[PDB]
Amino acid sequence: PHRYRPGTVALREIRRYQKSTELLIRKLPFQRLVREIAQDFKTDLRFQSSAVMALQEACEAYLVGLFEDTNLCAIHAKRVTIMPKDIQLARRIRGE
Amino acid sequence: KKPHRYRPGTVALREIRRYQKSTELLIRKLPFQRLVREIAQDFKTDLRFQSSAVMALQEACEAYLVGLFEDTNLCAIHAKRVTIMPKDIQLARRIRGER
Amino acid sequence: KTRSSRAGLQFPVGRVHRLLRKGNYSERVGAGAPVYLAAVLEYLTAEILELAGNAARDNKKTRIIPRHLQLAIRNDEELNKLLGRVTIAQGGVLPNIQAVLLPK
Amino acid sequence: RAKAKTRSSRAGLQFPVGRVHRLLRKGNYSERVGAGAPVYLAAVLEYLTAEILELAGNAARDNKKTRIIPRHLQLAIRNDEELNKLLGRVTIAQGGVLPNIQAVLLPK
Amino acid sequence: NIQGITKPAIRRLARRGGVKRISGLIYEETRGVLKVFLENVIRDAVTYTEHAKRKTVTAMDVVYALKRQGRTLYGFG
Amino acid sequence: KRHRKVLRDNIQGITKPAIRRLARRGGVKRISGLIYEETRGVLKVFLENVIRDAVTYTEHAKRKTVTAMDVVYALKRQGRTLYGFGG
Amino acid sequence: RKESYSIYVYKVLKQVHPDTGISSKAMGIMNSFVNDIFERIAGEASRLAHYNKRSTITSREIQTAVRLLLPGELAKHAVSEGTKAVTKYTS
Amino acid sequence: SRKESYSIYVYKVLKQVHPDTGISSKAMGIMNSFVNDIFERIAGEASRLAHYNKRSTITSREIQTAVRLLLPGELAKHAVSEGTKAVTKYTS
DNA sequence: TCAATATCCACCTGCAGATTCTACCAAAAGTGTATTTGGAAACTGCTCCATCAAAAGGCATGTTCAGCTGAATTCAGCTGAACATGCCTTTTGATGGAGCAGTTTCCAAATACACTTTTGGTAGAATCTGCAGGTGGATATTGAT
DNA sequence: ATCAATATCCACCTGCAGATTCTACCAAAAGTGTATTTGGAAACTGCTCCATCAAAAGGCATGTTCAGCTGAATTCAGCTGAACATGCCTTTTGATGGAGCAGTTTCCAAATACACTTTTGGTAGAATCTGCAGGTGGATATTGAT
Ligand SMILES: [Cl-]
Ligand SMILES: [Cl-]
Ligand SMILES: [Cl-]
Ligand SMILES: [Cl-]
Ligand SMILES: [Mn+2]
Ligand SMILES: [Mn+2]
Ligand SMILES: [Mn+2]
Ligand SMILES: [Mn+2]
Ligand SMILES: [Mn+2]
Ligand SMILES: [Mn+2]
Ligand SMILES: [Mn+2]
Ligand SMILES: [Mn+2]
Ligand SMILES: [Mn+2]
Ligand SMILES: [Mn+2]
Repeated sequence: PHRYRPGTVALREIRRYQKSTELLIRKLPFQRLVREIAQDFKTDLRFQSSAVMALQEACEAYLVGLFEDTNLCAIHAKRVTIMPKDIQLARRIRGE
Repeated sequence: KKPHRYRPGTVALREIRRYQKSTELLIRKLPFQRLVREIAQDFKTDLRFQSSAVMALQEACEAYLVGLFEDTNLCAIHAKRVTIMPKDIQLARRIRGER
Repeated sequence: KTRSSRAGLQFPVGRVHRLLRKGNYSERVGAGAPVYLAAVLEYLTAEILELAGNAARDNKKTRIIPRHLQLAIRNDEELNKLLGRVTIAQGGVLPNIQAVLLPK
Repeated sequence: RAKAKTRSSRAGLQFPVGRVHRLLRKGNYSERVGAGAPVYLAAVLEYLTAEILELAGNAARDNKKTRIIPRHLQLAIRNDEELNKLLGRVTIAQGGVLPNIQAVLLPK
Repeated sequence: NIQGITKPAIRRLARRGGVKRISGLIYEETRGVLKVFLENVIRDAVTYTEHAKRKTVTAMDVVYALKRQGRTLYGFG
Repeated sequence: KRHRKVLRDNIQGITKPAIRRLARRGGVKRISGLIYEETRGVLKVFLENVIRDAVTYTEHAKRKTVTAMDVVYALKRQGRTLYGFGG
Repeated sequence: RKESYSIYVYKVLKQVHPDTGISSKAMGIMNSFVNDIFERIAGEASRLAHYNKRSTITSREIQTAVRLLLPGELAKHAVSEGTKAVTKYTS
Repeated sequence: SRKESYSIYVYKVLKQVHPDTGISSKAMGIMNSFVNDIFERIAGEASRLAHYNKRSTITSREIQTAVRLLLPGELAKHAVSEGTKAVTKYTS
């Protein structure tokens, strides 16, 4: 039976998702998360649809960029695998 | 009685403690001033400078370089090195959004 | 006769002038300021639309979409610099894989 | 005419309400400015000044100095998480840095 | 609800970020990071909402929060 | 009408030991030989960018003297706010 | 009512690519763009006027603001267009 | 040649919090820079707030919201407490 | 354990820098009139929120193994430590005068205001572009030599 | 270091749903015709600071030597993370009400603007005042040794 070697399909996915623009997190759980977080700041809140979509576009753009920097940190350490310490270095240098 | 010698790194660490304890500018005043005037003159000729303007520029520059060296150091350590290298600087600046 | 027409512009000189007057920028606004500003905004719009139109045509699309704007902007060094801290919704990213990740 | 009372005294403040009001008027922030706005602003500026001076004074005494210098301001700000956050992109002239050596650099 | 941001979703985000290989510990880390981000933005957004004396967070509330955090977003004005 | 000796190659005034001292304050224990030149390039770029903006302000004000405030404004608009040089 | 730059963006688009259209989302991004650059330039011009104790924002402040905000060639071409437009307008 | 600054008010506050402590000229310059900086941030955010909401007036409400946007956590809470107290005392 | 060296820690005083004193006056405060605005009340649609339901496709799980990461190990050459030499920075002060500020005057350019003309926003109609799937060829990968 | 077999990618296709472009009505915004005011440029001029140089003392930069230790290179395997198959449940998609908010509009009481007049807190410069910088010297702590 056929099996691709470790890495081939990963690369295929990179090309695939860098080619496209669709949101990568599921709508409903993101919305649920947003409402949960919002509740600890202000009671009785409602949300415009486009407000939640705005938050998702912003969040996903942020995470993708962070993963770019994280990847650079992993490669810097002569690895190809990203690890929490890569994220933490990236966020420290960003001033986060 | 062979002369005294500190091992590589001991004096470096001592210097770190020394210069992190203090606040004096670490670049020589007059050469920095010449640098500022040369660069400014390549934008507009015959410019003059308030004294405090050059001093402001030096404070800004040294603060910038010190912070950059902090991030660079973190990049070196990340790569399991103790020696900072140009690629460390370049990574730090790439992640900062300077490059 | 409109001010935009006299200035050879498509962007609205009158509107830009009003937005300057009411934006709490200064107590007064010169007559040339909204003309200059409108001209600059129109220029930048034209540059971006030029490149984005190109990207749209490569994609054999007759309509410019956010993706084409992102491609146009990030592939242009100076536009990318100008919009360095800006997120284009539904823009995605530039195709880019670090060489070390590739086979061989 | 009634005896002069200043707005700072009326507000219980040390920072100048009148001056802050004038700066708001001439800074082109809005066409109109409420009576409470410069009072509120002056109070906030005064408070933040007080927090930084409190911590900086503390550092000065820890260093057995009676006079606050830029170093003390830097120590006060960087050793306080919220002030450090507020002034995250700010350079304190002649402030230096916090003593900090990465553990991996120390001898074994 | 943070666990609703699933592993394959985070993987897709990382792929778009150009990542080829991913440690198992990334996912939880990512979640923490995401939460912090969201919190900050939303905290500001709601502040705007409250100033306008509204009970509905608008797209503009979010846009202003993002802008003032140096993360300007185009497309939702 | 007695101008100074023309300024040249002054970036080299940012010496190796000076860069070492800056790195020490930054917590650096060991330094590759190639760092110093690298640092100079970085510093020059930074300086150029600040001074350019500063001079722009000076030129807008129709002055021939760069002021501390010109520099402060340049730095502020470059997201590197500097305290201590107002007034 | 609710203002945008949409019709002007479309006119420019028709100038540079006569047979090209634009999606709603893309137009929203263009509007965001124009408002953003407007704010940047107007704000810098405001500060320029304030620093120099002037109560009037003139084309000179706009031009200087453009020089401060725009990189290189974009700055030069923008300055050229603004100057040209003001010159055509004045007569 | 008359140049205004916040020096005397900073000094009065200093004497409030540390009665036997002084301050160097350089440090005072940093404090003046600080006050002007925060002034600009708060006033600017308030201006934006009033604009967003189609109000021509910056009131203590705009100041307060700006303070909440700009300041971290407890610092924000404490500042809001001081401003509110000051405005209510002023009103009386 | 020592010798060698650096850093720590009081103690000292004089003078450069900080604080206080003084008194004029710029700007804040009092007062009165003019002009703008905030909100309470009364509305109207229109987005959301709540709820229900089916079903699709995305995710969770378990298995197998390929290959990546980390540890261990080896070496040569670079960088840190130390030292002499002497340059050029630092410090303090002179000497001109370039160029900021400060004043005064007066138009070119801006605001103000009353009223008309033109334009841009909006929602539905009319066009016509993408996209949803499905094909076939291009391209790329895998395992075997 | 090529080959045969295989899987996925990528144009290209059509038909038609729906997203965009076109249209027309109409408040609102820009334009316009005049009148009137004013910000700031020009021309001065006084007088701070700024440019440049000078001397001298010694702090610091430079060049050298050389050996410790680091970075770089290499080896190897254990265990992690990728790929793939399977079947369950969460999300997606669609329908239906209706209650909650935005979003508007009207009108006075309340708030703010702004000019005039008057007063005092803030400033600049002078006079006092006084930390702490260096200079001294000894205790203590760390370092590297053969
Ligand atoms: Cl890790
Ligand atoms: Cl390197
Ligand atoms: Cl108020
Ligand atoms: Cl003008
Ligand atoms: Mn030159
Ligand atoms: Mn007077
Ligand atoms: Mn009139
Ligand atoms: Mn029309
Ligand atoms: Mn398809
Ligand atoms: Mn005048
Ligand atoms: Mn090593
Ligand atoms: Mn194995
Ligand atoms: Mn008095
Ligand atoms: Mn001392």
